[PDB]
Amino acid sequence: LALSLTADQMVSALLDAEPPILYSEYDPTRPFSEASMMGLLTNLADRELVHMINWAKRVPGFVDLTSHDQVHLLECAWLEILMIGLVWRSMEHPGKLLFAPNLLLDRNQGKCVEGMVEIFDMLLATSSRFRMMNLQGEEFVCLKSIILLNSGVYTFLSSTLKSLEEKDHIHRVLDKITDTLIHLMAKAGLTLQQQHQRLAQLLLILSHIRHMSNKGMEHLYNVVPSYDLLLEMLDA
Amino acid sequence: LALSLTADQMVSALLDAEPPILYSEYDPTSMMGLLTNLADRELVHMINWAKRVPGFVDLTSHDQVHLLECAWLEILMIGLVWRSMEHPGKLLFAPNLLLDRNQGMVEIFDMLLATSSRFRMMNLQGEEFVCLKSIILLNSGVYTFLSLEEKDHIHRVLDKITDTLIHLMAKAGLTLQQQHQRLAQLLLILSHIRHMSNKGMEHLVPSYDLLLEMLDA
Ligand code: NI
Repeated sequence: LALSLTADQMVSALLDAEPPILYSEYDPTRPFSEASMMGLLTNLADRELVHMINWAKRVPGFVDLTSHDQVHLLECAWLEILMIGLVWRSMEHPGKLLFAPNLLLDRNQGKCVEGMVEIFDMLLATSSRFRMMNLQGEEFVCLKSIILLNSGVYTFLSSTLKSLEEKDHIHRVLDKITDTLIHLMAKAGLTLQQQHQRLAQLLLILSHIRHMSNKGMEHLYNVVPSYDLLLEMLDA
Repeated sequence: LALSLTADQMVSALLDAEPPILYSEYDPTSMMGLLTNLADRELVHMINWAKRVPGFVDLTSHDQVHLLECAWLEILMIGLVWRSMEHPGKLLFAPNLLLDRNQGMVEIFDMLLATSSRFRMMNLQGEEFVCLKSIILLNSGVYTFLSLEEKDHIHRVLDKITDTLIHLMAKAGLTLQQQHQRLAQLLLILSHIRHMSNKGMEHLVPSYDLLLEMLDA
């Protein structure tokens, strides 16, 4: 069904799939320790992951894949998706990151846990970049869907006829989301040149999000969701 | 002048700046020794290649070093994927150093093979390749501060390379829809190259000061 959707049907489907805004654990002890703020962030992320899977299952084309391929897309993309959500939430709070409505953190609280101010600075620069570009909500949901479908696709096996069918399918859906982004920009009134340029600028920011996600795992070096956990939530 | 270049001038300039394909040191008639020595010599060519990317030398030396520091392994890797594209299942590190999976950390070499396979399926063209390599150079470090004038300039050059890619595809006969779809497909592969670079880096060298002396000289 996904490949039959027009651009406006794709946008509406992506807007309606958006997950809820969650709150941080209420009234933690402030100031934080390294241990306590990692604890609040982990608990927030663990609760967001559940709604991430519900969102994923509503991204057109995602459910057509095997459960195994779905779990690998989520394994590769989950932190990037959490991060892009954080960046989108933070756009109108320059210099700060809005993890939840009740957990707004500035740069110098990032210094709390070792290794995290560097990622805070990158997250803040991405939020400024999105503010610079006047990123639109309809563009943001297309980007988040691209992250989900693209980040793990290069890891499909190609061993079998099916694996090529799975990976050709993802690329067809990614093509449709590209078409949808372009359609939104033409409907805004951008010229053809401006459309191609904005498309490239948005997709190039996705390589920075991938970088920050990689950087974050590396400073971390068992809080990442396991295959079995992601599979069980997918089947639930 | 970089902002005044036509699409055909951008491609010409990048094609003319392309480094040669280097050989491994083997003499007959260690794997890392060989790869390190190869990368060592490719980096010397990379620095002088970067100075010829339109708009790059307009930046302060500090910003030039910051971009090279962030992109050097991505650049080596995209060069390897390009070379290996017509050798399915193998990585052509050099014409005399062609390795298969067994000879390989293996994870990165599975990822490199998947990238080469993707470029093969898309019939990636040499003119598109040089464009993508320059995008890696200019884009990988820009969000890490490479101030405001520098960042704007870089974005105007990136917009020119976008125009160049679109022009190439229009001249190859692609429809407007195909042009934007292919642009997106090529740029999404850069996210995977960034990931392979990060992984290789964290499985494990040129410092900030090394790159600046190399680029001073
Ligand atoms: Ni796995």
